[PDB]
Amino acid sequence: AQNPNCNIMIFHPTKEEFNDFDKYIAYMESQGAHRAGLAKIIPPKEWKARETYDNISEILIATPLQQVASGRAGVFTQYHKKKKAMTVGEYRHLANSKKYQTPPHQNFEDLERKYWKNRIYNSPIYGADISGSLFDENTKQWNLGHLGTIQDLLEKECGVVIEGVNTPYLYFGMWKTTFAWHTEDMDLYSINYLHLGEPKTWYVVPPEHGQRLERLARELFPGSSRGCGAFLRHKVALISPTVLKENGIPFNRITQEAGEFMVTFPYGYHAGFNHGFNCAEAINFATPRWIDYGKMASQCSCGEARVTFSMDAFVRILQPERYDLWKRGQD
Ligand SMILES: O=C(O)CNC(=O)C(=O)O
Ligand SMILES: [Mg+2]
Ligand code: NI
Ligand SMILES: [Zn+2]
Repeated sequence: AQNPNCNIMIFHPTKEEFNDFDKYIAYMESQGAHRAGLAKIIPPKEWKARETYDNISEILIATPLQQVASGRAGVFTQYHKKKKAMTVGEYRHLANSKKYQTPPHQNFEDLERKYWKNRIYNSPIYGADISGSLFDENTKQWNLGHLGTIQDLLEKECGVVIEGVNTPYLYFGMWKTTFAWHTEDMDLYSINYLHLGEPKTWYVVPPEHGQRLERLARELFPGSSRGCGAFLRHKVALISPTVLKENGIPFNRITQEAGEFMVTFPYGYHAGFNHGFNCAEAINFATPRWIDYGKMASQCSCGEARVTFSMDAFVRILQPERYDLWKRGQD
């Protein structure tokens, strides 16, 4: 069995290997990359996502989210308070302000210590989940707006044509902006490209151990667990690496820098934080190996998780027993 300790693997494809996205995902899996839940892909030196980032300041962040925490430093939830719209240029200036800027630090490890010590005492503002793309249309390799669609994958594997579309999302971050512990909708893959700016630190639980994280989460968030049998679908709970180590939960960590891709694999729980002003792009995708994970994915039916139009068909076709109850949650 390849990668039996479930370590995060880093890949350096050549330009020729960067042509065929599906084939390279399958290659990475042949080497055991999925066992970690997360892999890093460093593009060939010949490649670029676009020519420059000099002209992005007029993108609008219609609903910036202030991430307010509650709890203790290592075990907290966050809620998203909606703020007034601002441009990417306005948001960058805000991120760099004395109130929000990254503190002085020695190295990524020192910053990570500072994050876990101090996150809860601040409320950073995240421009998340903005439909759009920063890939140039002429970038033909690993262009996250030109991937094969999940609807087309389901149709190719299972024969059923379904409605829905699959487009990317932009994320504008600042120091302390946080992504809570989650798997993807329908336990899909994700791919995330860090276009610019400061790094993003990730934490990940191997898919084979995901239920260990869920059981800890039910213990640590006992009201939320009574409310919803899949409350990590709400994407609000944080658990620090120190707490995970104290409870014996297997995980790994890695820092993504600008110009690098990360892939999350089906049922790989992940969480993390931004080091400073940055912009990432991400999208879900599927492969043939995903189908079995999609059929087994948990679902939130309490009403909180409320998701995209395109998840309807995935539930309806892969999880017909759950469909009725899930859809009651969405209406
Ligand atoms: O970058 C972020 O805030 C969160 N991204 C992801 O969870 C992802 O790419 O799957
Ligand atoms: Mg612009
Ligand atoms: Ni994710
Ligand atoms: Zn729920």
